[PDB]
Amino acid sequence: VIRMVEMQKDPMEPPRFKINKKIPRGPPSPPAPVMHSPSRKMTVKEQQE
Amino acid sequence: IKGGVWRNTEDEILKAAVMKYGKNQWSRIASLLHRKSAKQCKARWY
Amino acid sequence: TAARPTFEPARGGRGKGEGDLSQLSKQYSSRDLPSHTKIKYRQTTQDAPEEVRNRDFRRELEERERAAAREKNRDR
Amino acid sequence: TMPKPQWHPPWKLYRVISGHLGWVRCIAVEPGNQWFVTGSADRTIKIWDLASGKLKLSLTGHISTVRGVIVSTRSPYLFSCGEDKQVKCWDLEYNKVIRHYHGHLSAVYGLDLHPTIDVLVTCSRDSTARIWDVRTKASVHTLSGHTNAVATVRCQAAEPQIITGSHDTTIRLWDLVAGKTRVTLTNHKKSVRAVVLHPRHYTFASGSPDNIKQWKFPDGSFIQNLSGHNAIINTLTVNSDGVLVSGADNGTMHLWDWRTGYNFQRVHAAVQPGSLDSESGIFACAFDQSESRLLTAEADKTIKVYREDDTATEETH
Amino acid sequence: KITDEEELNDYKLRKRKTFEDNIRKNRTVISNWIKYAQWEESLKEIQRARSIYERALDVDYRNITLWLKYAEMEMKNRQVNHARNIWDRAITTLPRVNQFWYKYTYMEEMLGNVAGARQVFERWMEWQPEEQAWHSYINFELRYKEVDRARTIYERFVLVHPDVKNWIKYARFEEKHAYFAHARKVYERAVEFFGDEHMDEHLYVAFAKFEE
Amino acid sequence: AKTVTKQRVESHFDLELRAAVMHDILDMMPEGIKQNKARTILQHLSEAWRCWKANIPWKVPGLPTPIENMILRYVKAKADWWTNTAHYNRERIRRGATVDKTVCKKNLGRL
Amino acid sequence: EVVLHEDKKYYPTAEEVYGPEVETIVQEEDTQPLTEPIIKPVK
Amino acid sequence: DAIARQGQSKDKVIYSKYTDLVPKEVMNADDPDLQRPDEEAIKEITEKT
Amino acid sequence: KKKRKNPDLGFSDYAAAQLRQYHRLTKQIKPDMETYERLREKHGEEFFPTSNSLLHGTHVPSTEEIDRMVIDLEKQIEKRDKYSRRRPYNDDADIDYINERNAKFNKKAERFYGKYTAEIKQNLERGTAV
Amino acid sequence: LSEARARLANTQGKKAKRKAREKQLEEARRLAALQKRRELRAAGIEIQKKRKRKRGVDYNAEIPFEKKPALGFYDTSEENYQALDADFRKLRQQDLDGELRSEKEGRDRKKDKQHLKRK
Ligand SMILES: [Mg+2]
Repeated sequence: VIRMVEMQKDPMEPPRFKINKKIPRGPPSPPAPVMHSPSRKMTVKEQQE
Repeated sequence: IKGGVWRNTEDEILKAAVMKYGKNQWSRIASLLHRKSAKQCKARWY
Repeated sequence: TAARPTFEPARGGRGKGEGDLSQLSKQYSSRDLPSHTKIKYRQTTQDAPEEVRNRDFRRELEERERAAAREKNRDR
Repeated sequence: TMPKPQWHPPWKLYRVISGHLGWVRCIAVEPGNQWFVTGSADRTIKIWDLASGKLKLSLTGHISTVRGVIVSTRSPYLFSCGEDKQVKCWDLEYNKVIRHYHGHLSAVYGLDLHPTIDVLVTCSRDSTARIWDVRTKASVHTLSGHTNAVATVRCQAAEPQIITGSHDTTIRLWDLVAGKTRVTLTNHKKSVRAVVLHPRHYTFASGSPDNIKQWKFPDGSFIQNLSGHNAIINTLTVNSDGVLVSGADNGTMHLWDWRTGYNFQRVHAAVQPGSLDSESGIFACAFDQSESRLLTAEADKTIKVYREDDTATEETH
Repeated sequence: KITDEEELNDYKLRKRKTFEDNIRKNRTVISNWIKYAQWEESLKEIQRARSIYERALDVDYRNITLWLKYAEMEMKNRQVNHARNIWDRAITTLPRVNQFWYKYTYMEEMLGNVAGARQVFERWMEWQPEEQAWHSYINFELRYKEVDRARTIYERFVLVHPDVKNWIKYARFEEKHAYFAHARKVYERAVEFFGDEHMDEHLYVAFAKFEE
Repeated sequence: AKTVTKQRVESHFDLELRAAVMHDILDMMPEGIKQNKARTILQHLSEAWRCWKANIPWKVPGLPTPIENMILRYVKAKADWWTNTAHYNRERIRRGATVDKTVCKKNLGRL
Repeated sequence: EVVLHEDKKYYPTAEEVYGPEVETIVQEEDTQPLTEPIIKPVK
Repeated sequence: DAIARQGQSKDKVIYSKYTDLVPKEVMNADDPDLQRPDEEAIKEITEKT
Repeated sequence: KKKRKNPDLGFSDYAAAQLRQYHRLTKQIKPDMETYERLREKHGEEFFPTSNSLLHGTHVPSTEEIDRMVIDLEKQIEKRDKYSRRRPYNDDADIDYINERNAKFNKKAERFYGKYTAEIKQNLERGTAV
Repeated sequence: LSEARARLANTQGKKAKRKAREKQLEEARRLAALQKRRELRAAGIEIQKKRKRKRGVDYNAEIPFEKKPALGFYDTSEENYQALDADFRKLRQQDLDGELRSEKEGRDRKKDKQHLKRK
């Protein structure tokens, strides 16, 4: 059995550690499948227009 | 002390400078041709 | 080069309030002091949702439309 | 013919309101049908009289185009957002800005109020949606996970409480409490620029230039596919009688049956006299609280007002 | 001229710094990602390049040539089962990109795994792709053997793509493999199925040519 | 998240105009387009704005009419913003209100 | 029958482009100035 | 579906099948299937949130 | 004797060129009936699998199969690398570029605007007249 | 005419011209430090140098922002790849990079010109 007391914080105490440090944005969640329609067909003439 | 008669050399440099700088930068073209100002280069073009 | 467009914006989620309050900073603006700390609500005469619920809007709208058309007619 | 569609009477323009000096980009109706806001690219917000069509007030204060405007139903407030990056609360008791919501990294494209909690939600071009407390002007959550600009957002009281489409052709159904995506719907091929909520049937619609889709709410099931209005559509709005309005960037506007998915009217309105043929376009449309007027904010700096035709059936497919 | 591996690692430092800086600059269009992955695969350090393609798919997972380069790196460097996982994840996340299906049914056929290519084709006919996909699966069968299973594929294809040209092609198939009675059964099934008021000439033209 | 205060206003407007044009051309191209060619349409829009300011009649000989109509639309929008800003600053300079010196030179150049 | 530049009527009338049944409203400056408010306090 | 849910949980709902692409039927009328759940459940979720 | 003509039309799609390339590769391949009948007799009931039978995580290809795949894929990479053939560079034409990229941009200008700007070049070559 | 040709040739500004010269100077000081370090390793003197930077040494040491390839439905734990042959008696800085685009094209242009002028 353990008795836990929260440490008493000094009011006259500035911030302790540097926070401005920055690392690049991590990977996003696993890619969702697209569920698209079957690729409507493209013609040479409209591709040229 | 600018202007006078136009020679073929100045006119061909004027043609090539219009090919490079366009018809809306005449003080960049007239820096390439001494004794000719920007109004003179524009007038000679048109 | 130096002079260039954007073609993509800067994304949000990595500064001052975004995920861990930027790890709990002790820096705060003068625009972030307490101000207007009490939401005003609609009273019974204003347009409270108790009064808006039973109202037939089409009859009142048609009456106001008729009065506006009559005012525009009687003007000229 | 598997369904038989309900007959809806056709709509007709009866009032062209004019006076903005920029594209009218948003519109919203007051809870009591006394007036309605518009916001435009002339950096102002205009209170218009809904009966007489007369300009009731003009409110300056934005630095750029006004993109979304909404009137609160619980509180006497007027929330507005812009390309300014500024989100504002207008106290209508004083007609002055009392609170500004800071933190969007880029332009703010839309905003919506939660109907029961006093929580504002906003879309931005920085690929995020933000969740704001009205009283404390602070960011509760930052809904991130879209990869392009976020175009439209809505709110419920019931499940998934935040639905947003964006320019990455996806739609995320979220958790307001956790701040994380529940369903990513990728069925569209081009950018979703308008989502809309049905008042009764617990489904929603979503629009993109390929086609428009109807969807059940708990987990997003496919239900239907409303097609034929193939332009870049900007807004969708639902009538409780099951009338759906799709207005596009080319000025074309189609009127639709919600249930059967039938196109009963096509409306191609004409531009203002000084205006140009390439300038026909709809950015917003909204029904009034009587649901018998249709207010469209046009790209020819006009507000066009439509009402139903009182002549009987000349119609039915 | 480079000596022992100190100067080689210095050259690698300069090149990887240049590529990672270009990635930091743009973070968009994948030419930097692909060029850095090609440079890493050219030095047989392909785990670096696996990481590069996974990072680039974290950036843009809908870019199909990125999938193609990653899977062709893993096929090229004799890592069959990696590339097999890559194609499976590719056809899962992008089911409408027919490129992935054609290349993955081609890889399973070139590796001698017949039944694996059969299972990938059946997963592909679950999506009901297009005319050319069904014809490619028929050509896969007819390339091996199995006129009966290819006939079952034709039955599915005429049931899921009702079109007179497809019935004509299946009729021409049943002609060319000498099953004229089966072809006649297909004819008597087609002319009853199309009805009376819809038909264009070509069905009865080809059926008259057969009975000619 | 820096605020668009007074010296960022034109740069923010012309930052957002480009983005709106980018979203419109990503929605306007059909399904089988190579998804390149955005930078060229943006250059056509900048050149169309320069030709509006110079009062030069702007016509590209071969160009698709949706791109040409969209460029004309956004050039009319930037024309409206330019002209209304000029009217506002001219009324301010006339009444004697607090104006910058640079806005006096810019306003003379617009007028 | 000469038309001066001071008239030079382009852009035909709003009644001519929308018709008689559509009523056109041109609104410049507004009723009830910014001191006179929207939704009124309980006095 | 298991190759689609790499980093997701077991209760995450994602769509990866072709049966998710076909439209449902007309769902005729005021059906108790497509209903906003319950007004007391709405108040309960409102209070929780 | 056989004869088959297959020219190319315009580009129009990334999938049509894929389909053409697939038809080329899939007509070039030859199946081995010995290995086919061997694997058929070894596998039996499951040699005609459905979408969901069992064998997904079982096959281990021997060295000859992976060598054939690698050689075929190297040939395919070579055929892809021969896609854009360089047109021969003549220096007799009057050059109108000062850079290496300026030449290709002027070529693109002659591609697009070359049909419309056909009178002014005649005016230039006749002496800025007409 | 000389100023005309010299100004029709130019496209670069101040910063591009100072960066090109800075790149040449960086290449020169790199070859000089390379020669000094090669001599110190050839005779054999193990003087170590310093480094004062946060990032940058993370490139050769390990995989920078490593993502593991997603795994499923096929065992891929047994197979591995073979490292590159070193061959540090023929290998050059040009060899790892591959032939230059301007170099190859330049070469052909040469050949093309030759044939045309010879014919
Ligand atoms: Mg300079």
